Amino acid sequence: MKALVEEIDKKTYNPDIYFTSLSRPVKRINYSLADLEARLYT
Amino acid sequence: LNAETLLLNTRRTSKRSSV
Amino acid sequence: SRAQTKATLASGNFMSIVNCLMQLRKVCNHPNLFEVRPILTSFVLEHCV
Amino acid sequence: TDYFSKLSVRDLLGS
Amino acid sequence: LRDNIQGITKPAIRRLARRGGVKRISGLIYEETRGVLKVFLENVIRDAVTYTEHAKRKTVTAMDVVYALKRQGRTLYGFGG
Amino acid sequence: LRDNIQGITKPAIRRLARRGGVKRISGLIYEETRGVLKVFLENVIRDAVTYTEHAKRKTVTAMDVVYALKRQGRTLYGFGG
Amino acid sequence: KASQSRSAKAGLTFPVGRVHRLLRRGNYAQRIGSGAPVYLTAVLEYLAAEILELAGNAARDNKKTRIIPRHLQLAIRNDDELNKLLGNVTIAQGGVLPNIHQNLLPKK
Amino acid sequence: QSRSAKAGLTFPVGRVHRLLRRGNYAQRIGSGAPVYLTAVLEYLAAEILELAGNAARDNKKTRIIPRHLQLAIRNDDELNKLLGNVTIAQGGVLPNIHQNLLPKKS
Amino acid sequence: VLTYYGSPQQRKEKRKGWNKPDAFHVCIVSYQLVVQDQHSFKRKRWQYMVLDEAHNIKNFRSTRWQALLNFNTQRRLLLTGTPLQNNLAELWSLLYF
Amino acid sequence: EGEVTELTPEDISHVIVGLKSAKGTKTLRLDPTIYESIQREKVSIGDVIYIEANTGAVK
Amino acid sequence: PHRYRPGTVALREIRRYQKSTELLIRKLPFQRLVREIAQDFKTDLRFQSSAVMALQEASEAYLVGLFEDTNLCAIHAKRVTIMPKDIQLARRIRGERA
Amino acid sequence: QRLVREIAQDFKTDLRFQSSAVMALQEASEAYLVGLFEDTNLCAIHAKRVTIMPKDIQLARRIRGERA
Amino acid sequence: RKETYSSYIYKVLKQTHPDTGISQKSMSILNSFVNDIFERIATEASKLAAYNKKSTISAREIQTAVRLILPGELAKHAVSEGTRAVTKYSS
Amino acid sequence: RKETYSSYIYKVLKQTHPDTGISQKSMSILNSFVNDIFERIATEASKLAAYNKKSTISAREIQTAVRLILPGELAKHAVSEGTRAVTKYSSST
Repeated sequence: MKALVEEIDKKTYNPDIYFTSLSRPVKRINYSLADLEARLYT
Repeated sequence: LNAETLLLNTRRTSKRSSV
Repeated sequence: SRAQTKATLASGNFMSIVNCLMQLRKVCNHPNLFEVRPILTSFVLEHCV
Repeated sequence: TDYFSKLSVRDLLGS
Repeated sequence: LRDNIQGITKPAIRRLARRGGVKRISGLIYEETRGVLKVFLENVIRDAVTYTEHAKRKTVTAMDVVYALKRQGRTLYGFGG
Repeated sequence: LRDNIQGITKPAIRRLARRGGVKRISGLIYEETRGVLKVFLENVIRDAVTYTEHAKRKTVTAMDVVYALKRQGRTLYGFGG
Repeated sequence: KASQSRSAKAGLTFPVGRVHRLLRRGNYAQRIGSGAPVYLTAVLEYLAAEILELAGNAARDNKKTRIIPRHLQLAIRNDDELNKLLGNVTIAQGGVLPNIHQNLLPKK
Repeated sequence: QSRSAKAGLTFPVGRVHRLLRRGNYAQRIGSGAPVYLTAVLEYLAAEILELAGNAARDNKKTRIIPRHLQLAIRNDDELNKLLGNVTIAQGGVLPNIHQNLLPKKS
Repeated sequence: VLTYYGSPQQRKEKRKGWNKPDAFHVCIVSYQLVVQDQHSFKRKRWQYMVLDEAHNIKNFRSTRWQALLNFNTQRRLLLTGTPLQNNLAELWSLLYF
Repeated sequence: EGEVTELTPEDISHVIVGLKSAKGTKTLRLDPTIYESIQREKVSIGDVIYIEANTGAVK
Repeated sequence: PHRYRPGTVALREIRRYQKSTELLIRKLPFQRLVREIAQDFKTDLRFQSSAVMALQEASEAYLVGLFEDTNLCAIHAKRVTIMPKDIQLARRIRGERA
Repeated sequence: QRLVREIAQDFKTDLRFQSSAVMALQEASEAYLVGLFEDTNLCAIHAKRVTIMPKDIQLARRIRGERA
Repeated sequence: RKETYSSYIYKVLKQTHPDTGISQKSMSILNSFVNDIFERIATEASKLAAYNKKSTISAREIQTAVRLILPGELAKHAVSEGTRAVTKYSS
Repeated sequence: RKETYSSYIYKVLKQTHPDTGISQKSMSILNSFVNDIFERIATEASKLAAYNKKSTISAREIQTAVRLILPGELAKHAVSEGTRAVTKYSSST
């Protein structure tokens, strides 16, 4: 049901941040020289 | 042996300036 | 009782029997060596009905 | 030294 | 299995740096050095393991390590190959 | 042909460094850059010319340059390889 | 009479027969397994298709129909595994990916 | 008579030819290639060994050990340039201390 | 009597002066340090040598048995309680020593 | 089961307690009920404590 | 009691360890490490002592080379103690990190 | 082209070049120089200076190993 | 006569993106890249066989080589494609 | 059965320096560098032959491979000695 005892790491733990995460499948990357130029400018 | 034997001609010398 | 112990005895590997004897002696000398007396506590049900 | 080894495995165990 | 990478003792790293002639070492270097070392080993051992698989033998050999190093562009003398 | 080491000019070094994103430059950089370029060119040219002379040849072809660079480990694509 | 190329039998566009002949002429071994040239053709086709796809994506994002070396440099440098693969390779007139160190900017 | 003797080479020119033929480096090998390669290898060995021996004698030792061999190779800039990517087991490192690290004021 | 024991720095401090004639009359040392420090003891000449608790010697296959056998000595004495308890093989080993 | 080395409250708020054992050390986050148990057990820093996770009992 | 100043023993040991040739990383811990790594790559791969010794030699060479490069780098920043930034900078400039 | 002609003429008499060879030499030179410059930039950054100085290039070379 | 992969590169490109064109410079870059990577794989195979003292370069040798040269994910995709080609050949 | 260059290495060393010895570690290192340089030269010659479309490696192939691999001064003396050896062998006919 509910865990009365939890183990924590003082480096990773804080109440501020809770986080959890897991034809070739890969994330797309944008070759937009205009958008990159904007990024570096801003 | 000795330095003189090292200097003796009875050996294959090399001629490079560094050696 | 443990069948694997019996099998070990049957093996006749002198080392294995020596180890078994060592375990027996440990058990006789003080049970904490072989298995700490488990601290008994109530069974916990996952969720009430 | 044999003495202890002359007690065979079943001779140590007994019946 | 447990944690061997930490097992490489701090004195080991310290003496290695000592050979490098460095006067003083910041404490953080130890973790970074361990990371670098582990990465390197991972690559080399990967190559050695695939070489052993190619040989079909179950035992890795010094020849496999020599070929793995050579592929990385590092040449080792004295162990043959 | 004389003084062509100067022929590179400062502004060319400036533009090339600009490609490198350097925001601030020093006057001394130009001479050092010229020296580095000189030794690089000398090595590449010697390799290319020896590649040429093998073939009972007189004209250094782009093949000689590209394979000389390959022997220096610098790999270049797009010139008929 | 009629025949079908070994490439079509494998299902590859690259000339597997030409690969086989080039291997044989390269004298890399006294004996060449018939599976080697097909396997080479397959891997080569995969790599070619991948690089071409990346270049085409770069072209579309640039909004230019003709791949020029700029696009190839963009594709090769972007894909980090290819970038590490080809780190010693320079592409003619490829240029470089824009990159500015944060501390060089006045702010933002 | 051995081909090595006819050439006057210490290394086994015949074995070199055997290796080059078997080594599938090329379809054919001109008889001048093995003799040239053999002479080159012999020469290089001569210099490296001379340097190693000189280093050993420097130590006042007489058996070349990887320490002495490493010293020899690194002492020569061009041999270093050839072996710049070669690691010698038990080679050690050259004595290198930066002048800024020396104790006391200048 | 010199009691040769301790950590290596004090151990070598205790070594200091051992080569001088009549620096000491007898040295007593433990088998662990004999297997540790064999070079020091082997270099010196030890006249009459005694081994206590010779039953520890019993295995001729042990490295310490070999080391002890190599040690140059003018006379040897082996002391142990009741070795006869042991298998003949060990008795032969001791006699060979 | 541990000897206690730190006692910090997450502010009835969760408590943060450090524990060591012969093989090593660990820091734990315990529910407010366990915090009440520890407070009512007169645990000090440097005390040795036994926590059964199933029942949430502190001895 | 007499006591050397900070860095006197530094240089002393610098000299000492530069002179010596003996392998510096403890054999058994290294063997355990490599065995673990191999087990991660593939289970039940046997390693004879020669292989682990060779790999340990190679590792030492790579590490010492990195340390040399970082030592040269650090003093350029006018400092005498190396810091992680020196490690990452040297590795990146080597073209190992990128 | 003047520089490469001069260096080759010093190295060997009566050479000729392909135009494409000279163009490839220019391309390779520019690539190497941009790489060197970016390395120098990172070195100067590490020094905590924006003005690149010869020592920064020298350091880049050494870490690269062209003069180690 | 001279033969190059250029035509096959053009074919595969058209398969990938019908509406996209390609420059001669990019065509030559791709031809040089495929030639180079073929050479690299062939050398790796030769070296491996030499160590193993096997006279025949089989698909298996090339496969292991491909794992050596390519990054792990790219190597996996390459081996998968090669095995699929082998299966189709088996038909 | 196997073969090694250790014997010849010992011979040449003695001819340079009769009084100096070699341990197996150094001997194996020497064997290894000789092997590495031999492989390097042979692969360079194979490349240069294939590049000029020649099927037969030759004194020219090895000459030019040595030109490429060896540092210029070391190359010059290596080629000089190799030429001397080749010409004396040919004159032996």
